[PDB]
Amino acid sequence: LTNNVAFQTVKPGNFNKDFYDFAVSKGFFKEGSSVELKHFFFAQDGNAAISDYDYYRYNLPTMCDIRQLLFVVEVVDKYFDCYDGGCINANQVIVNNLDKSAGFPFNKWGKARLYYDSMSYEDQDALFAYTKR
Amino acid sequence: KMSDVKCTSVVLLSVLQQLRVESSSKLWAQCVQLHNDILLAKDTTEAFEKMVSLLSVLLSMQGAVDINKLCE
Amino acid sequence: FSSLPSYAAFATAQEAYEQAVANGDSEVVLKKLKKSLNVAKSEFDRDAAMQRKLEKMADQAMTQMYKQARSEDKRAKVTSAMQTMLFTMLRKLDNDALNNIINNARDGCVPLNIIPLTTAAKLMVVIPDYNTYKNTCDGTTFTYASALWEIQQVVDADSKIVQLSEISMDNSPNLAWPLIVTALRAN
Amino acid sequence: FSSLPSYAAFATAQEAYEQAVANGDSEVVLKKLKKSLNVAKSEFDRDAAMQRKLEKMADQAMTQMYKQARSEDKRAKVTSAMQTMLFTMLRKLDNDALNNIINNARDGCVPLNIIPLTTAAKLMVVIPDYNTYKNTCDGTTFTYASALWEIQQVVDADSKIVQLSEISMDNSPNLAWPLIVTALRA
Amino acid sequence: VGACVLCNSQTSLRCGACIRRPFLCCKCCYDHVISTSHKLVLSVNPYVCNAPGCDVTDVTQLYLGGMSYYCKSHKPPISFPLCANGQVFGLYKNTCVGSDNVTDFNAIATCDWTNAGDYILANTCTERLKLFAAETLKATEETFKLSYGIATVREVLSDRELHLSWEVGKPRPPLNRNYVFTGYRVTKNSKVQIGEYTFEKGAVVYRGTTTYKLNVGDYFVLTSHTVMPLSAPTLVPQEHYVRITGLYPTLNISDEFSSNVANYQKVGMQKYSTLQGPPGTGKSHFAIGLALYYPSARIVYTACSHAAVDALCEKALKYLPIDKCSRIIPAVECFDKFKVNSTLEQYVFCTVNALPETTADIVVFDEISMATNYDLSVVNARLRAKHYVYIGDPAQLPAPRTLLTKGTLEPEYFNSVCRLMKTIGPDMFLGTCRRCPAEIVDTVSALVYDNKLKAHKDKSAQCFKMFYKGVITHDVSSAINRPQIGVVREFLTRNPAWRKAVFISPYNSQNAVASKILGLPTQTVDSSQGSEYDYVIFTQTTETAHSCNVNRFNVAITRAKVGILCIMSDRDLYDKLQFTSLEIP
Ligand SMILES: [Zn+2]
Ligand SMILES: [Zn+2]
Ligand SMILES: [Zn+2]
Ligand SMILES: [Zn+2]
Repeated sequence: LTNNVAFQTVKPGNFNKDFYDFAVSKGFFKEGSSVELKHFFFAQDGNAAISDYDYYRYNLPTMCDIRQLLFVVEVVDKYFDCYDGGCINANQVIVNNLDKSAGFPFNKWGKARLYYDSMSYEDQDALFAYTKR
Repeated sequence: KMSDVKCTSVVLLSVLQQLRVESSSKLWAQCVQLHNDILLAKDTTEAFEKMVSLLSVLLSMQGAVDINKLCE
Repeated sequence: FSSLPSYAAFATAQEAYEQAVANGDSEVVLKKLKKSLNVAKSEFDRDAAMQRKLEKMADQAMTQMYKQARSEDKRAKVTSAMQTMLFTMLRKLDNDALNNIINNARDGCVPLNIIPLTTAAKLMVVIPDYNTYKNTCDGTTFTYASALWEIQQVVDADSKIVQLSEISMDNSPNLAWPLIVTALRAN
Repeated sequence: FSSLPSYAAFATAQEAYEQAVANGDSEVVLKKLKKSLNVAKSEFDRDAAMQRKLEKMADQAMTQMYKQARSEDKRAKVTSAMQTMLFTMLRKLDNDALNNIINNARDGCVPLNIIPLTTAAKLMVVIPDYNTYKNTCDGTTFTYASALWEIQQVVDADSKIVQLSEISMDNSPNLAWPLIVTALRA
Repeated sequence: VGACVLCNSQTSLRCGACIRRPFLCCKCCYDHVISTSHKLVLSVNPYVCNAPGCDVTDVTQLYLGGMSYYCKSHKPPISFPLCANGQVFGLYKNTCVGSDNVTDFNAIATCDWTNAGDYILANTCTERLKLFAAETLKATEETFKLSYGIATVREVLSDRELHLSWEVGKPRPPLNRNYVFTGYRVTKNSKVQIGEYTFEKGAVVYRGTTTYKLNVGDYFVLTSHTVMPLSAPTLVPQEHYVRITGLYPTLNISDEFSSNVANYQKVGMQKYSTLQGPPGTGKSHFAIGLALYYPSARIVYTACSHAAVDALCEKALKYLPIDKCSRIIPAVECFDKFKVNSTLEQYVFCTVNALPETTADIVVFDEISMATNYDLSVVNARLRAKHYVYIGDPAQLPAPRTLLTKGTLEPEYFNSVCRLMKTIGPDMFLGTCRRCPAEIVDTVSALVYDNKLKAHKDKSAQCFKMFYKGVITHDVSSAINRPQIGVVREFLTRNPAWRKAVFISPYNSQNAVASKILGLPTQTVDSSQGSEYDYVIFTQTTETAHSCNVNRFNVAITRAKVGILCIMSDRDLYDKLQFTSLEIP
């Protein structure tokens, strides 16, 4: 889309020295201790996400045994019998957080709150009915 | 004692990153490799020389005033 | 709550109360005096409790329709932004090399992934190492997508210019090496 | 809730009711001294309620604000606090290999590239004067980063070569002084 | 969070309408809002009603509730007003002393800097209020510079002459060297600097620092810069010693430098020394003399303008080792014979607004008369030194005050150093004047130098004065006296040897007219300071306070080394002038 590619880095993470000094004063983090630091903030160089796409490289086209798959799907459907579901109107939707990003285009103009106020319930229902055909 | 080395490596990479080191791709790559590998070490006899290699990076610039900041 | 009519009734009942209390007539006379104020304290009650609870709902209404107006202005702003973005990105379409390939379709439908392949006028290759540079982007002109492209600009990871003479085998370790080479479709 | 006037009103009412109870006066008269007494708590246990809520609004308003005077001040001084903390921990570490280069860099000797760990790679150091040249280099050896490095090259700041025996004290000014020295790990 | 300007008590309340946003303690802030028009209170967040669509910004109408600030109309039931009990609720409320009188701070923070009284309060108040006054005066000047309109090059008639179209609805700045513009090149979506320029009436005659080929589109605006806060005082505390402290005088000195040896020792006897130097007395000779007198001392030479510090470098190059000297230049063509941007060198030369953070054995202030309390405070915040040497002259010109319209600024109000030496007297004084002949020296000694200025030369018999009112004409921002110029023209015909003289006048328009009529080089009195010529011709051109400035007139007629001609309009200064008088031809 742009004339230049972008390289994204990851920051090393901050250190809370006072807590570590308090813990060390309490006889923690000695040699030969059953507890030790194993969780940290790891930093990354410029090529990080484009290195994660070569992990989506792992997906392969697979043909499944159709008869066994059909029987298995019929059996699996019985673990979801106690539940209920269906479509609801735009009135009944419950959104947890309205301060999250709306995506590729649309992040250049606001958060998800802006696009949920702007459109009324009728517009949302019209979009949903459009998506059905 | 290895915890001391890991924590000071974290602090050194933090100050290096905030000195705008990551504006040079390969230097930042080498610093990140050293910092990530020090955190994964299991003996104090390799973390120390990787730590000294990582400190030689900061001792090469001219943004950190050293004589003043080792006021003791 | 002072400009209410019941304040006058309360005040006049209290004035008569204090006047006759200083006079001090009798209980048989002050009974009506101390009952009239006892019902006047009950009137001002009603109407003063019928008023100060409407100032809250009026304030809430003003705030709510303030908020709705703000939302309706933001909607117009985002509408204009989206429409102008569409109209400015349409103007790069190169509307002559795309019309020809569209008109050759049996139905007019063509896959999206072949639109930039046969119409776009700029190519940007990303090169991880010198060996991959040798097989793909060698020389000042190369070929890709059954077309011939000619190099114009090369940059490194730091977005600084690199001349084509610096990309050697022995000088490779001194380069940031996601090299971005941009070129134009030649004719 | 003691420094209020309707406190004095409540105190007068309490004294009057105490007198009424200790005297055993009447049945309706003490009801008058409890009529204007239990109401005295209706303009006391009220006006001493909004104000008592107001005070806790205060102590905790003064709190959501010291910690913003603090939050917005702490993220505005990162560049010195981080550095001072770094050097405090580095001094506390007490390692000879780190301390050697710390002192060399505080006075004269900064390297021009990452110190290599392999026994092959090249190291380029900047020597500013002869005084450091005495402390570090002795003949054809170079002790730096608690390791031994053999010199293969020394060139002045004007990019001209220099040999390893001329360097002395009689050609004291006959040498440019920002000498650079190339060495290989032994 | 900061410190109350009147109490030093820790505070976070800043007067919101007050331009420099000073920290004011709760009592101080309460008095400042109740006694002035300042009603905005700035704290960590503003004490502004956070209700939607409200404009209430006065703290005396605000109530704190829940977790926010509201106006009375929008407030919740439970709250206490932000402004009550003679103080404003905020940080550090308990730790608060207050001030008995807030009049001086109110006067400074409310003045428009157009009256001499504002400057007298600014230079006679407390040190902290002195600093605040300097900050607000410089900020007011910076904003007033923005009040002038944009001048755009419509037509390039020729070289050194332009045609300018000015912005509508905004005033046009006066066209003199005191108004330094800057060009801007029109680009696709932005603007780029093309240098600094000065303008004068023609069309308009322009003199840019860097020559260019500007065309239609370029525009000029007076460059403004951010006004920094002050922390350090205008003067460090005075300390008197029994010996020379932190310095080692040399055992071998030359007779060029012997006269100031006693003054060089006094520099070592006190923390700071104030030095007054008459015209042609060797102010550069002295200050560079402190360098060789104390060879091992590290000395930083500082001055307000690029010109003086370069002249110090020129005299330093004559007497000081070139390898131990450094000229600091910010990222204007200046001295370029020393190494550039070497802070740690023994001898450091730089201006006020570009000095680095460093320490030195001695710090030399030159040209202190053009210095303000702002420049005094800034360097002291930048340089910490064992000894401090202020060189300047009260009888010379100050830094121009553009906003000043009412009254005249006496030398004892230019800055803190000028105030002391005008009251307690200069710490040292050089009594020998080497440039002008005795007649100018005797005239200027009585006028401004308490008859303390002695001459080195004898009477030259070429100092000539004439009383001639002439006819005074006014253009947009200056004055012209053509008959006064015509008298000079008649003088030149009868005295052809006077055509090597330099024409000086307090007005640029007078210089512009005289340049085309007489052909002599022209200089304004303000720009003539620090120069010298063999002969000069001076035309007062008016009797205004600008022309009758006893500091300016001291500067005006003292640029001549041999002879002088003064065509005078003011009778008072004419009588004071001990020159040979003429009759009008
Ligand atoms: Zn459905
Ligand atoms: Zn103010
Ligand atoms: Zn105060
Ligand atoms: Zn409001």
